[PDB]
This record gives sequence, structure tokens and C-alpha cells, in this order.
Amino acid sequence: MATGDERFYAEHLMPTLQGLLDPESAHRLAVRFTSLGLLPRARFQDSDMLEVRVLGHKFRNPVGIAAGFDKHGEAVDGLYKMGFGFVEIGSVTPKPQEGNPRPRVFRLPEDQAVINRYGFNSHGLSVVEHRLRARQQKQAKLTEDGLPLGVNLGKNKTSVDAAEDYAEGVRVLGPLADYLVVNVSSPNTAGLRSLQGKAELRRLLTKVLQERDGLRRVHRPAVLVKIAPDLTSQDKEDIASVVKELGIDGLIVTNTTVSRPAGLQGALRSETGGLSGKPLRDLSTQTIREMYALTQGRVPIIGVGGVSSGQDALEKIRAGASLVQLYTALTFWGPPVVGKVKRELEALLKEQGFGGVTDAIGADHR
Ligand SMILES: Cc1cc2nc3c(=O)[nH]c(=O)nc-3n(C[C@H](O)[C@H](O)[C@H](O)COP(=O)(O)O)c2cc1C
Ligand SMILES: CC/C(O)=C(\C#N)C(=O)Nc1ccc(-c2ccc(F)cc2)c(C(=O)OC)c1
Ligand SMILES: O=C(O)c1cc(=O)[nH]c(=O)[nH]1
Repeated sequence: MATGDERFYAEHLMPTLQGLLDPESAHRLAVRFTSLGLLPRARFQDSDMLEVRVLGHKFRNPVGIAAGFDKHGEAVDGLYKMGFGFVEIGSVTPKPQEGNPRPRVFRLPEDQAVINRYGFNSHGLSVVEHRLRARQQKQAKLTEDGLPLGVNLGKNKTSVDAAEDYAEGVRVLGPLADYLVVNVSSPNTAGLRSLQGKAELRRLLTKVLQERDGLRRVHRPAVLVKIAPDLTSQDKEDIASVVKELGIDGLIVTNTTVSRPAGLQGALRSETGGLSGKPLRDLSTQTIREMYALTQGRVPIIGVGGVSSGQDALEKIRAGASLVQLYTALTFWGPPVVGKVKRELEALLKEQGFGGVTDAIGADHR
């Protein structure tokens, strides 16, 4: 049934697609195809067990699309139709930019992994602002029905003041976002990840929250920080402190890794960039675990990295995540992966004696 669809995509459709197109062309086609909503609605009906209340909002299910698939806000509606409980677009930079030269996305099918070095290719704030404005009341209804929208902000390659880039993003897209993400963890913009250090981070985030707080109350988003899986213990302890001190609304844990775990088999494993997918999974889960402990369970976490199943999702939830995202799993399993994760998650939750997702959040720590 759903298993027959899963198998079709996994064994026939996706490998054929991966044979005809390069990874970037495939990405661009998927965004186009998804934006038209051509694929029929996902059959899976979200149970009440999957509902989460966090970040000032209701999420009808805890499975979202990670930043990077839809950088420019072109496919938001098509992604809700696929069954995602929330959609995050971006990263968006203030001014339009190309990103890095091609080729810049690489598949590692033997590892169920991707490496990318897009470098924040972005239509920029103005284009994305108008795109979101065109569908603003549709989104207001989606959100009220439990399907929120996040906006992930980046910075221009050549920008002098990182904090002003993020501030601009807060000003322009904050009023259109249920939550904002300060992406300080892209491996593909020089200097960016050092925004994660204590002094810079506190200065940056103070400016961001101050700009957010200046928005009219009805258009005031939660602000989250997205961190790398490659942080030192000092880094993490420092982020936890700053986040608690400033009252940051949550964390996204994690971005892609600049590491190359032992055992990667893919021919393209030494390409420069962020690695995503299955080899990232446990490194992300452990980072979630640590950040939840360091913040005493008081700071919501969206868990991301290598989620391709219900077990993967629950592991992150039990480690401390209130919500989860995926992207890379889609490039191997296609759209059916979304219903797969939700069905399996629900089964596992029953099986382990949780009334719903909310009861499982942080359970490993208790
Ligand atoms: C093609 C590609 C582009 C990405 N671009 C962004 C980005 O613009 N901003 C961001 O915060 N994360 C970006 N990500 C990182 C993902 O949001 C996510 O953190 C990471 O891929 C781990 O999740 P995954 O294993 O499910 O794919 C990108 C990932 C990939 C695969
Ligand atoms: C990492 C860049 C990347 O996106 C890919 C690669 N390589 C890739 O294959 N993407 C990719 C390719 C195909 C799909 C997809 C497959 C069937 C369908 F009806 C709609 C989209 C998706 C998808 O479901 O997006 C929501 C993503
Ligand atoms: O645009 C990119 O290169 C990119 C950004 C990011 O945050 N993460 C990632 O893996 N790639």
C-alpha cells in the first residue's frame, strides 16, 4: 500500500532520477515540481499523538522540512501537501547572491549521504518578502491550523557586519515568519561558524532579539539559533549559557558536518562542503542530548541530521528535541519518507508507552 509507493520511489523512481540528472539539477526540478503541488495529497492522517505545542504554536506533526531544500520560499504549499508539519525556508541573504561555482552538490549513495557547498545561493530578502506576502493570509490560516512557517536567515559573502545582515533579515522577514533562525553554522561561508563563539554570539544575538522585539506584537516571531555538529565542548557550554542569558526561544541542532566520519565509501567523500544524511545522524543526536542537558530541558530543540525513519525521529525526541526536520532522506526515498517517519514514530510511541510526542521529549534524561 504505502509500502508499495515507498518501494517504487526507493527502488525505481529515485535511482532513475539520480541516473538522469546531477544532484543540483535534481534539486531544482524537485523544487519546481513540488511548488506546483502536482503530486497528490499524502494519505496518512496525523493522529493527535503527533501534535506538539512549542515556540508559541501548535504543530500538527513534529516532522518538518529542513532549511536548504526551499531556499527562496517557492514550494511552501507543496511541502505542506507532502505532509510536513512545518516548513522552514532559507537560508535567505539580504542581497541576492550566486553562491559557489558549480558543481556544488554531491551524492554519496553508498553512505546515504550528500555533501553540498552551495554557499548561500539566494534570491535575497526582497524577492522572498514579496513571495511570502503574496500568500500571507494563506499562511496565517495554515499556521492557525497547526502548520507553521520558519525562515532561516543568512549573510552575504561580502558583508562587513554580520549582525546587520541578520538584523535586516529580522526586519524584512520576521513579520512573515512564525519563527526565525539565525544560521551561524553553514560550513560554506568563510568566517560564519566563528559567530558561534561566546563574545560574537552574545553581541549578534542581542542585536537580533532587540530587532525582533521591535516588531509589532502580532508579527513577532520566535528566534532560534542553528548550530553545527562540529562544536567543541567549550563552544557548546558557551552557546548554552548565552542562549539562557538572552532568552533565545530555541535551538536547531544540527547543521551539516565538516567532518568525514570513518567508513564513508562514496567516491566523492573528499569533496569540500557540509556532509548530511545517515553518517551525520548520531553526531546530531548526541549534540541534541548535550544541548538539552546544558539548557536543563528549558530551551526547545528542533533536531535535524540523518532522520530517515520513525526510530531516527524518536531517538532525537528522546534525546531532547521537541520537533525534527529532514532533507537528505528525500533524495534517496522521495516523498513517501514523510509518511513513513510519521507512521513509524506513532507506532514506536505506542510501543514504548508514550501518550504522545510530548511525553517522549527528553525521556532519555529521565
Ligand atoms: C543541499 C543542501 C543545502 C542546505 N542548505 C541549508 C541552508 O541554506 N541553511 C541551513 O540552515 N541548512 C541548510 N542545509 C542543512 C539542512 O538544513 C540540515 O541541517 C542538514 O542537511 C542535516 O539534515 P539532513 O541529514 O536531514 O539532510 C542544507 C542541506 C543540504 C542537503
Ligand atoms: C541535495 C539536493 C537534492 O535536493 C537532491 C539531490 N541530489 C534531490 O534529489 N532532491 C529531490 C529530488 C526529488 C524529490 C521528489 C521526488 C518525487 C516527487 F514527486 C517530488 C519530489 C525531492 C523531494 O521530495 O523534495 C520535497 C527532492
Ligand atoms: O548554502 C549552503 O552551502 C549551506 C548552508 C548551510 O547552512 N548548510 C549547508 O550544509 N549548506
